[PDB]
Amino acid sequence: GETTDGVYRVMTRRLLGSTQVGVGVMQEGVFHTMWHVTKGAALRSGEGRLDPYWGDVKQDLVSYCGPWKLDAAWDGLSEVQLLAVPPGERAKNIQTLPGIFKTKDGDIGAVALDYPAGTSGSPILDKCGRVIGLYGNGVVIKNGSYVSAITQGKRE
Amino acid sequence: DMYIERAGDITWEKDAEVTGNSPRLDVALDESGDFSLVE
Ligand SMILES: C[C@H](N)c1cn(-c2ccccc2)nn1
Ligand SMILES: C[C@H](N)c1cn(-c2ccccc2)nn1
Repeated sequence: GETTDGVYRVMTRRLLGSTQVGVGVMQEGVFHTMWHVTKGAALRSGEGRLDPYWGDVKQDLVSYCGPWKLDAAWDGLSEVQLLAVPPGERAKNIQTLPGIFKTKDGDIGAVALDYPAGTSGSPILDKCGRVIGLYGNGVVIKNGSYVSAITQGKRE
Repeated sequence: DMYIERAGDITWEKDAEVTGNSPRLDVALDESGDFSLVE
């Protein structure tokens, strides 16, 4: 299959027509997405098969073909870019200054950008183009808008 | 049967559209991976 680094749509033909259920990142031969996009199922890339290798429902993350490779972190000061890949629409960079999710176990950056559910998995990048996490797991706030955590895995 | 299709390179774009606010929220993360607001 196609193994070139980059951002990819995750599609299904199970529902009406071809439906985009999410997005992910190919880096160093490993495909990275959010658990809720694939539910841990196998994926196809052309005639090739991508099998799950690691996953965790609480982190809402999954890697295919190898271990999680993404380890850049938001610096807590600077603007980042969401590389939004919405269903049926061209990849588009959106720049924003993250907010913060404060938890009993520490703080994480959060982006206040509202896209369709099939955009989940889209990468958030720093100024060097490194992926600091994936968009698509978050909360619905007072006015009904959406705020996503910047979800990042651990590189073993 | 899920399948993937390339949508682009991962790069920073100079002069991209700039939007969104920066809210500071108190949240809880449950065992199912769901975030919820804490008040
Ligand atoms: C109501 C929901 N949060 C929503 C979806 N969309 C949307 C944005 C970009 C592309 C396509 C659709 N705008 N609001
Ligand atoms: C501290 C580390 N940079 C981190 C944690 N997480 C995370 C987000 C949601 C659920 C689980 C984990 N994303 N990045």
